Amino acid sequence: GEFDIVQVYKKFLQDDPEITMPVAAIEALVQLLSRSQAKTISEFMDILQNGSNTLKEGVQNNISLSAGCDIFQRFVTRSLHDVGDFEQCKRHLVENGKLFIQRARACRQRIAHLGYPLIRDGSVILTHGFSRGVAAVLLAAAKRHVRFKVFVTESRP
Amino acid sequence: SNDVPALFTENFDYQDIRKDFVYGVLTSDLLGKKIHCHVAKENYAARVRSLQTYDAISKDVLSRWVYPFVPDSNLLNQTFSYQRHQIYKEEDVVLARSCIIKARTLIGAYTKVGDASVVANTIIGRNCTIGSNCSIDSAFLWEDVVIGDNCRIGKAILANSVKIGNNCSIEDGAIVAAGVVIGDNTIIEKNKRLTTFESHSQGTLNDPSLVGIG
Repeated sequence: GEFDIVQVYKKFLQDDPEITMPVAAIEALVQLLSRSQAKTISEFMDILQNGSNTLKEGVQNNISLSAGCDIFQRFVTRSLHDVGDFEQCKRHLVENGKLFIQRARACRQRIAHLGYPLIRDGSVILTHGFSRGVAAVLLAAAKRHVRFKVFVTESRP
Repeated sequence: SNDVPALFTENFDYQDIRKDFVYGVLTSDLLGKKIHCHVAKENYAARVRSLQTYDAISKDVLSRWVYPFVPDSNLLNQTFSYQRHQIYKEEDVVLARSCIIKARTLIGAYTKVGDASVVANTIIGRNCTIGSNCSIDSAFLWEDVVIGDNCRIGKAILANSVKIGNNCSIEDGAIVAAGVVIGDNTIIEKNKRLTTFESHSQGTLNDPSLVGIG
């Protein structure tokens, strides 16, 4: 069944490289939760725990990864309740789980709408190596036609 | 005071307020009447009567002297904004990178500006457009004016909706009227006022001077 979910995570990189890593894991977890024929609450959380750690241990124990995954759980279990229809659980999970990733990947845009006015006409910016968010804000600024020019740290190693 | 209008029907000879009237009072021609002055010692006050005033006043307005009455106050819902060295831009106005703006300048909205061109000490209307690699200094431009590529302007008045071709030139003290156009590769000497009708001045519509006369 649902196995080597890293490839789902991984195929996302080929399905889309312009999205970062943690969003892919989330996109995989909901996919995991989607095809999870579960019967108890404990089963769900036991899965994603023994799921995310396998996802966690697979990638350098990266922070941004380990950030989202641990945050993802402690989000979903927040406003969690069981009443009559057990299907409500899987319903409330994925429905709210979808809402998270929806709000998630849209964050990198919301930032640009806030950072672009921070660049003034003829300003001079400095950035340490590549940085996803830094790119979009500058681009979304340059789109709005503003004169400036930046240095770039080569960022060893 | 309310006596004045009636006091002007009487003594009908008075026609200028300073020349005829004041002198009449002080010479006791008009009798037993007094006047006064309120010598202001702060804020700003002047009127617009002469070319040597308009250019002067404008350079005082941009110099903040009549605050709050300033462009960056936008009393008529304009979109102006102050920038250092007394340069005043509106919104939705495009400027090339190679185009640079020096001090004491003002740009109306919806006005384009070509490349490598230099503007300074100049006032520009809205919805204009400037050619490439041009030079403008201490001029005055109003609404819907265009400018051709590589042109020299300076210390002259360009009326509204005036078209100027490329490669043209124009020196100080010049005046044009609305609708006047000048063909490319041209020049206009000093102090030569134009018009769109031979009421009394010179010039016509399309091609340069020495052309289209009458």
